[PDB]
Amino acid sequence: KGFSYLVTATTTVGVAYAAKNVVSQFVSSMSASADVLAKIEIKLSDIPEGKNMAFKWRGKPLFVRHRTKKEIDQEAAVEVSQLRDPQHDLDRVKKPEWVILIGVCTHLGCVPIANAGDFGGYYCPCHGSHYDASGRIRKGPAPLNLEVPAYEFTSDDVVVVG
Amino acid sequence: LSRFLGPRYRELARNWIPTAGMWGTVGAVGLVWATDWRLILDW
Amino acid sequence: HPLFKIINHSFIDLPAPSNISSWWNFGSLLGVCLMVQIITGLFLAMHYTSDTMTAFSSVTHICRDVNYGWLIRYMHANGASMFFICLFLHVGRGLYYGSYTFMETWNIGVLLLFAVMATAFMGYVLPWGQMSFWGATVITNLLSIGTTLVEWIWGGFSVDKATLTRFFAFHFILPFIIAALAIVHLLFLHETGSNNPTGLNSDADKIPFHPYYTIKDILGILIMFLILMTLVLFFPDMLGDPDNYMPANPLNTPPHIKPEWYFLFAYAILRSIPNKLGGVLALILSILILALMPFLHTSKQRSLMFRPITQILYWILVANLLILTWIGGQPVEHPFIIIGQLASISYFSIILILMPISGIIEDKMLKLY
Amino acid sequence: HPLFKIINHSFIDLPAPSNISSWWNFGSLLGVCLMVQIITGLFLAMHYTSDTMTAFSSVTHICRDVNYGWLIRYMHANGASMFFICLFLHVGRGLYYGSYTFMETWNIGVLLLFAVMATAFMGYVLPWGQMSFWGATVITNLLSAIPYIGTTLVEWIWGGFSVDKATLTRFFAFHFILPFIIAA
Amino acid sequence: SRLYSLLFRRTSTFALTIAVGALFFERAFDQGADAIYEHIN
Amino acid sequence: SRLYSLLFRRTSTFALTIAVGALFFERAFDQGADAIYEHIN
Amino acid sequence: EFGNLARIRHVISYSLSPFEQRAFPSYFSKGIPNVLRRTRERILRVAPPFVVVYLIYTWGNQEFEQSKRKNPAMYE
Amino acid sequence: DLELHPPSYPWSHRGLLSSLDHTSIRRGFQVYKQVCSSCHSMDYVAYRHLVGVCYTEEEAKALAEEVEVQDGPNDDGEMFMRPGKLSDYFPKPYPNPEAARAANNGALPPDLSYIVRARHGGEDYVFSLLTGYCEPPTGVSLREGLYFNPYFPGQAIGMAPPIYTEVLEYDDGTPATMSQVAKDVATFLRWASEPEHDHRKRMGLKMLLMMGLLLPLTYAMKRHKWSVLKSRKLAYRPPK
Amino acid sequence: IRRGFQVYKQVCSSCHSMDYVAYRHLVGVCYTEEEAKALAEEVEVQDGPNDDGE
Amino acid sequence: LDGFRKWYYNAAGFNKLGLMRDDTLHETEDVKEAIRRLPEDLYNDRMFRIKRALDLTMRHQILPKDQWTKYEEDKFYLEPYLKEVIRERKEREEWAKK
Amino acid sequence: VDPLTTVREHCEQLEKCVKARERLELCDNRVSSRSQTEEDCTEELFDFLHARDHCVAHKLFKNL
Ligand SMILES: CCCCCCCCCCCCCCCCCC(=O)OC[C@H](COP(=O)(O)OCCN)OC(=O)CCCCCCCCCCCCCCCCC
Ligand code: HEC
Ligand code: HEM
Ligand code: HEM
Ligand code: HEM
Repeated sequence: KGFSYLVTATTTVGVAYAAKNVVSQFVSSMSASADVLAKIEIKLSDIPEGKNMAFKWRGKPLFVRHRTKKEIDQEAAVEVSQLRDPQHDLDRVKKPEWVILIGVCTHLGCVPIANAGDFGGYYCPCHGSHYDASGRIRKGPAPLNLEVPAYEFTSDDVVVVG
Repeated sequence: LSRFLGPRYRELARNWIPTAGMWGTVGAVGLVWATDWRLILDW
Repeated sequence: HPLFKIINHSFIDLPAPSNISSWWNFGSLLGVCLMVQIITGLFLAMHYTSDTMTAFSSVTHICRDVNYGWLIRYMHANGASMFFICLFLHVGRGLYYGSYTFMETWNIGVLLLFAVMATAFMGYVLPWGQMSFWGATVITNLLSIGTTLVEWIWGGFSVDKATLTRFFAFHFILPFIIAALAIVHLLFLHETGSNNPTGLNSDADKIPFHPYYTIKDILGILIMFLILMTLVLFFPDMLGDPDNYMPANPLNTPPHIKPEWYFLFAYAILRSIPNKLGGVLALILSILILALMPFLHTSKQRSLMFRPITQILYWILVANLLILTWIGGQPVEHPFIIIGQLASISYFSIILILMPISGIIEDKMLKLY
Repeated sequence: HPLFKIINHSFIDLPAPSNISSWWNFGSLLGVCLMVQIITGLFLAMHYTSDTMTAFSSVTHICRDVNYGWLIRYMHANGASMFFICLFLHVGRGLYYGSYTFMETWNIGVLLLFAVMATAFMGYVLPWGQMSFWGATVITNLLSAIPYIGTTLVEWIWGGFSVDKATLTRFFAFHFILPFIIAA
Repeated sequence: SRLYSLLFRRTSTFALTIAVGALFFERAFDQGADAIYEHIN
Repeated sequence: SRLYSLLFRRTSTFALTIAVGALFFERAFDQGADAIYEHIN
Repeated sequence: EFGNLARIRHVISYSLSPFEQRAFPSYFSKGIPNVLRRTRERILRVAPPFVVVYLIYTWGNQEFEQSKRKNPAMYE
Repeated sequence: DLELHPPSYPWSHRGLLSSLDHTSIRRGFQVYKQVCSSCHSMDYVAYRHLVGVCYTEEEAKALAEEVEVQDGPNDDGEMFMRPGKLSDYFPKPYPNPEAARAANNGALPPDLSYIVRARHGGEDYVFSLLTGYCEPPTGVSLREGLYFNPYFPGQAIGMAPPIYTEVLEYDDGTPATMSQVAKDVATFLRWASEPEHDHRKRMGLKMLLMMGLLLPLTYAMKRHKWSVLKSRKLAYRPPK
Repeated sequence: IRRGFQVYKQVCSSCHSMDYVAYRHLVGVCYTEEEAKALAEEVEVQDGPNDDGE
Repeated sequence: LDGFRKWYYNAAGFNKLGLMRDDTLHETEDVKEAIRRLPEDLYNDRMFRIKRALDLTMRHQILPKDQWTKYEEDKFYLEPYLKEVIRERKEREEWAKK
Repeated sequence: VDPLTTVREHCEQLEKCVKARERLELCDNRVSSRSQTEEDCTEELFDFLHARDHCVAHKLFKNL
């Protein structure tokens, strides 16, 4: 019996190894192709205080915003610990007058709408997530604060975000 | 549910238990290997 | 002939209850709608291009340059709407008359319902309008092993051409799987035969199907075609969204994002639960609660024809399903939210708790319990 | 169980002759080849575009940028060739051993053969190479032989004066839809 | 004979041995095969 | 009664009357319908 | 399958040919009474949920409006 | 949202079988050609579309040949412009949307081909917007390149009011009052967003006549084949 | 293959095109990524339209 | 209480179709067994009652109110047979449990 | 020379119109009186506009 079954067990592993391989490539086919798998330009002067701007960096809205004395003042006043996501305004900005965020709602990925909402920052018309000027989720069902790309303040009027 | 899980049935529960665990184990090994779950494979 | 004999056994001469009402037409209508969708879909596929540069242009070319191409496109869209109308009434018939005790037929049904919802979602993504793209992004992230799965489906960082083309392939291929699952649905039923509105054993009174429930299905097909063509030829945009007639702008987000009306009940539930995950789960349960339905039947009577308290609970369930459909439409603000939260609580409590307790009470009233 | 009864009735407890040679394998191979083609065809359909500006570009993108896309494309092409090898040997088995006396099975077979040839022809038109373009033209005009509607038919199928995008897109739709009719 | 009585007679164990073996077989096969391909080219 | 015995009793003739009638019905329907549509608009 | 469906005995079922009977016997004669009979056996079970849906819908709309209406006391 | 839902107007095509007034579509095409074509595009409406509709083949022909169209680089890599053909689409105002952003103070004038279909209550909206450039009230202030149009979302449309009474002269001579012009261009834009409006309604009329013929007849056939049972009289006669 | 790519770049690229072979293809054993990056940046391919519009 | 029960009986409406409570019980194996144990008279009568109901339903009509079974008129004929079947089933089940 | 303005003119005569207009006046002064208030009158005007426009249209295309 052990001779005959060992052959059944041997064969199985072999088939099993081929079957995982065939199924693996197929599964892999639907994964990102080489083209997609394979730069940024911003101008600080472009935005004045109290305004947001996006350049669709990497296929997603690259929110770039300037903040006012008051704007910058309130965000700091916000309770970091009490924040849904503990990230003080300055924690996400190299410049208080300058805040840069990625526009994908932590919740289901819509575009937050700038200059709307109950927290003077953002609002996502999809499910009602209100982000403060810091892009921190303050009210609603959005899980985490908007992401801050690792940008570069190239110049007083120029920026290279990531 | 004693109809299919009476005192006598418990006996059968334990009687079959070992086999059940074996089957889960087989599936576990498979998942790890097939999906290349690497958290478990790495060990 | 063997096949004809097989057909005769299944269609020409299949014993059927003599007293089934017009509601029993609806499933046959669904099959007709499926064929209609497939036929119209095939005639959309001879001119549609699944490229993000040319998808909107191909849809406008269908509407403007193909001979009667606007007719086939709006027949396809309003036939999807008619499919969901007939699907909801079919499910409501199954819930009201106790037809869920045919458990295998019910489970193949809820599988068909999931497949039809996925097909309609990807089909609505297909014209690549403003509304299609924004809705698409939302649902995919709903999946977020979450992150990986979302990215897999999208086929990239964010929905883009990669998605559109695979959504065209999947939207093409799933209605044939729906047809095969419908064949399995018909098989799992003939083994048991159809139910009647009284819920009793109708073996003493059965009639043929060819001359009695065929001309009835033909009349129902004619009435459904009347409603479909008055939806297409007179009010072709009363059920769609105007913002889908704009091209897909990733930079511009719409002020209010909706799926199409038949997803609304679910949309409401999702929005209601504060937790994202909770919403997704509840949403799923919303559809799945039905599958769970044959294990909740605690009455000694199959149908609701002789059960008035559970009839009242059923019509309250239809009422707050309509309420959840309305809420989904309403924006996020008081008091739409609270209604949504209650309506969802009432929906799950009526299906899970109130109907079996009411069936126990009804059995107690007839000196059965 | 009414679903397992048919599966048992056609694959497990089916009484088969004990002495059938390896040639009787071939029809089952054809069924496997059909699925293989369908599966590979589905994974070609997630990246192929049926536009005359972009069809060749999409095929090269499948071969060069999709992960193992060259594998699925050449599996599809050589699986069509393997399908016709198994089909010819299946028909030769039917001719040699007198299996054509099963007349209904034989007639459904020759209908399947016509459908498979039409599917392979339109599939070969689909990559929109130099060969594909002219070949399609010839066969559409092959219809022209018809005395009255020959031209009209050719016009109809072509969808225009000469094969052009109009054809490619409807050939993509028909090549997609016919293997499911072949399965039925 | 021991193996049969231990890992190949109980179907559950039969599956276990198959799955586990397959899990490692890939490692060995890939490694061995690659060695060969490299040597060839 | 004559019609039944002449064109509606033999199925072949039943089909004949149907087909022929349909052939002309289109002419009449289209004509009549168009008149109405035009009058309306 | 017709035949061998169930055991039925000692029953007499009379019927008439379609062409021998009027197509719409007393269609509006009794149809109306019956339809009305029907509506009065089911209206109390069906209608009041949809009535309170109408009240909740209107309420929501009006409440929403009032919600939107500016607070006069505010900003003054 | 926060805007006056445009009041419905008694349009001549508002009825269930009511077609479009084609003289109004011709006048609205003239309004688009002389006013709206400077900023807005009509990418899915070729000159041929006009043919047979308020304009003939030759009528459109002269209209198409009034403009010039780059017909590609030919065979000498020579991008060149030619008089428009009945097959030519309507000319672009700008080669790309970023030029529209640069020329319209950062705002993008949208495609007016499907504007009526894309705007909720479009026909009304259009009319209202074009005729709704009222003065901003106290408390609201708009920046340059903005105008208080109650109907426009936000009431701040970059588009300046384009229809001043007697902005253009109708060839038909119908007084070119601002309104007469807004109604004509709303009819035309409507036509644009649905060139088949008329043909369809004809189909719908034929469909209503055919269903009014066929529904009672199929009902009569069903009630024939179901009368047999509906007259069946059952009697229980236990042998007793 | 590296030598033949050099042959194509210096001789064959004046008349013949390689529309389906991006510099992405260059990356590999014959040409490493930054080898490729310098090879790609030797040329100055028009990116396309500008925000200005050109 | 029973007054309401009679009202509920009326509510059930099987009286409108002359359906004994037992007639209404949705068929179940236990019910079927009890039905099998039923004497022919009851069986035959039950059949006609059921058949009648379906026909009435087919025509969307109800029996004359007077023909309607009264709350008092309704009889639990199958009740006892069912009781026996159930008890037996319970016994066997317990035997199995133990 | 605008029938629309004439329609509006007749609309002006409408009493409902004046009522809404009155409210607008109150707020305009209200806003002015409140040196630093973001209390706008779009709220009020919109209301006025609706009635005015709604009536205007009622008798606007017919006049057109
Ligand atoms: C006590 C009954 C008194 C009846 C007096 C009328 C005269 C009776 C004698 C003459 C005969 C007239 C015609 C009879 C027709 C059939 C019989 C009938 O109508 O019976 C009454 C019916 C059934 O009574 P029963 O079910 O026993 O009552 C339990 C109540 N839960 O019960 C009803 O119809 C009552 C239905 C009330 C339903 C109220 C629902 C309120 C809540 C709706 C919520 C909807 C969703 C809200 C939003 C949720 C999310 C925010
Ligand atoms: C001829 C009389 C017309 C008609 C019927 C319309 N316009 Fe224009 N338009 C222009 C610009 C720069 C914009 C965008 C402004 C902004 O988005 O802020 C528009 C916009 C429109 C719309 C869309 C309104 C909406 O809600 O999106 C519509 C329906 C519309 N217009 C109608 C510029 C111009 C012109 C250059 C000065 C002129 C001429 C026209 N438009 C003319 C017309
Ligand atoms: C296999 C058969 C089918 C094919 C080939 C098919 C193909 C298509 C194509 C090409 C489109 C895009 C054209 C358009 O914008 O209308 C489309 C749209 C759509 N399809 Fe299908 N389809 C099929 C079956 C179905 C079914 C069964 C449903 C219903 C669940 C459905 C629902 C939709 C919807 C909702 C749209 C969007 C319509 C819109 O633009 O508003 N399709 N389909
Ligand atoms: C894809 C769409 C569907 C099609 C084409 C379909 C088709 C059919 C058909 C032809 C019948 C027989 C005729 C009839 O009784 O109406 C039927 C009956 C039935 N279907 Fe479906 N069905 C669909 C969806 C569903 C769903 C979603 C469910 C589950 C909720 C379901 C459950 C049932 C049940 C329980 C019956 C038995 C009816 C009875 O005897 O009372 N079906 N279906
Ligand atoms: C429904 C399932 C199928 C789908 C979706 C499908 C889809 C496609 C697609 C997209 C292509 C173009 C990609 C390419 O150039 O290879 C193609 C090519 C082709 N297909 Fe299919 N196909 C299917 C089934 C079949 C079958 C059953 C046959 C055999 C009769 C077949 C024969 C071919 C051939 C010969 C080509 C040309 C391959 C080449 O470029 O050399 N296909 N198919």
